[PDB]
Amino acid sequence: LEALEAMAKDNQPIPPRAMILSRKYRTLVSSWIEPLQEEAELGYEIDYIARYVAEGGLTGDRKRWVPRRGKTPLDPDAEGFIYSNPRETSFKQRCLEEWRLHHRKLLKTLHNEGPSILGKISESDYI
Amino acid sequence: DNKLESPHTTPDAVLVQKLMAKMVHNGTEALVMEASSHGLALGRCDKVDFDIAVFTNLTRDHLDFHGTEEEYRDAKAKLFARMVDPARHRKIVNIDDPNAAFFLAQGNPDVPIVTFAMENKSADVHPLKFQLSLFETQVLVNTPQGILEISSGLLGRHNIYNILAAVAVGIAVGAPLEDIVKGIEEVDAVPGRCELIDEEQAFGVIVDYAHTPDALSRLLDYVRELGPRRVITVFGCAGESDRGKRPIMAKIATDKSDVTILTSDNPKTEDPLDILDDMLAGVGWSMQDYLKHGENDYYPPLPNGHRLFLHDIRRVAVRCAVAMGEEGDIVVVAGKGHETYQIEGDKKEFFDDREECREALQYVDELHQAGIDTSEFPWRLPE
Repeated sequence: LEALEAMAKDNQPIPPRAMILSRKYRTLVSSWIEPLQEEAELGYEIDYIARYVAEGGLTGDRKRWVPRRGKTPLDPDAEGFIYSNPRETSFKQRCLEEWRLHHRKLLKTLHNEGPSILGKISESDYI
Repeated sequence: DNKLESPHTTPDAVLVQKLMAKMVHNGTEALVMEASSHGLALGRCDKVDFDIAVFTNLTRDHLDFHGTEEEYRDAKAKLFARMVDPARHRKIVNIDDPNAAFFLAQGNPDVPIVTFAMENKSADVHPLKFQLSLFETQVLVNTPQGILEISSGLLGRHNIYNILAAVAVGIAVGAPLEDIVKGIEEVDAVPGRCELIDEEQAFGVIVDYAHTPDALSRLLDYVRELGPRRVITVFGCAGESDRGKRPIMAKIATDKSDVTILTSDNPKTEDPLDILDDMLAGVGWSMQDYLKHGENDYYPPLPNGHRLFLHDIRRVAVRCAVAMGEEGDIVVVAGKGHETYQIEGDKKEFFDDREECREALQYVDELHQAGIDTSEFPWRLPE
């Protein structure tokens, strides 16, 4: 959010690298949601033939999601990254991870450097 | 009886006339030149005096080539009117088709006209029987001009319509219905097009010729109307062909079939597993998803409840589809019909025929005796 609101202040348009997944719902507003790699219900059935005609087909070449043997980045979003794209995690997983890491460092601090505290009910408080 | 090899669907008119003259000189009593709508519009059968010019099914033919609807029907009507005799030309055609009536309206009115429609009361033809089956579908035709007995057709309505159209030509020569016994036997011989099931006691096998989307859809509908329990189909797309044809074909196949197998019918220098991915994209799946599911033993089905399989090689997949079938269920092979050529890359192999299906139906007994499970694509191999 900070990185986004810092763009229009400097008058910088979004680069054309708004890569969409094979499931045509992937954007900067889709990954952080709870359902991952799942199409969203849009009422009418998915027009697979219309999507095929719009994305490509019938002319030129189409991005065929077929595995190969060469060590080439298959997903189009891993073009710039050296090794691969980072692990896909929603916002809930990252929030619970940062919460548990905060509590873990809190307990690590209280273990060694936290034997004494202002409360004098330690016999029933520490346990 | 013999047929010479010709590359095109309709050979040269002069060569056809020369062959007909050579046959009529010695070895043949009659030289009938029969051509399709495209052959008639090109000028193959047009440059020949036709004694009987009837249409089996009149519809929009060669609309993209001729550039106008009813062009082939008009050309056939003009060719019939060029050489026409009184009470000698037959106009037997389905009354439901308006192009048939439009073609019958043109030409000499003294020619005999008749209709082969079953639902129409003016045609006086009707099945009046319930004996439809994958092996033989006999009907008791009750018409004043048509014969009593009908031919056993593999299809429900298409073969019945063909038999009804041929009954008129058979009765025109001889009023007695006993002469049509040979024609009914030849129609039940299960020809290359819309072939019936094998005579051996096994699962039904129907070899059809379906490449265009509309023909594939109508054949699938006729099979669904005929198929008692399951509709098992296996087909593929040709390389460097209409790219938009693959997804609509896959959709029309998966919409009404419980289990379908997708293969490479004609690679022809096109990379495999590429057009297969194009067909898989029709149901929204990608080859990567099916491959990563194949590492497991689940293979989730389609959202509508149907199932979809695929394999690269054609022989093993066709043998599996012939083996993965129920008793009352019939297996349909709409990839190729009378064709006997498989062009895998630069070279072509003639390994597509019904003898392979017969061998598979014969060896499925030994497969079941060995204990192999052919219910789904992941065969459960003992140990």
